Amino acid sequence: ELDPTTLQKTDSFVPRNSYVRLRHLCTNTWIQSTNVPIDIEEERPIRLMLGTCPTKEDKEAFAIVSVPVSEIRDLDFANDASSMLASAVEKLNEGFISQNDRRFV
Amino acid sequence: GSWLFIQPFWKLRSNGDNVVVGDKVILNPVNAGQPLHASNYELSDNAGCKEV
Amino acid sequence: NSVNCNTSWKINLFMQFRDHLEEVLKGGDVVRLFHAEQEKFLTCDEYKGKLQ
Repeated sequence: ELDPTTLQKTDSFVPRNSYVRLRHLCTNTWIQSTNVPIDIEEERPIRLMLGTCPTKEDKEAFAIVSVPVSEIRDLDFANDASSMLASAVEKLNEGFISQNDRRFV
Repeated sequence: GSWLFIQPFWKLRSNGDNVVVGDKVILNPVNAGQPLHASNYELSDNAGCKEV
Repeated sequence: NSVNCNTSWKINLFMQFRDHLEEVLKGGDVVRLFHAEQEKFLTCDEYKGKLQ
């Protein structure tokens, strides 16, 4: 569930690029950032654990940033191309590749 | 010296945003530029009162 | 494939044209969660053998 961090238009639709506070409906706990790293073993830990607590802090708020559809399309194209090239690499490693497969590559 | 800037104490609030009641803020003197502070020093004459 | 048949397509309205506006948060949108206080982006990835 989402909680506004500012005045809203009579509970209208959630605006784009708007700060929100996340809460767990089943537990009724609000999200919170903890400094306990998840990769303390690493020389320079970069992963910080998150936890949900019953108390709510106005400071702990996660903003939702919209991503353009073009970026998602490019990412999907990149993933699909990587998969197809991996398949072509496997075929070449096997030693035989069909002419149609070569043209597709 | 009475002039004071109200500034966001929370990263969520940004300059130019409307101040909302119940929000923690920072009061910065315009000329001095050093924010107000509730120090721990206690006045001798008054008991339990700390200087600002 | 295009060929004579008896197949029928049941149209289901995922989203109306009015709701298809870029000024609102719409279901199915791809978003990034950014923690304002720590100025960090929420990430999910495999650390040792499990997603965290």
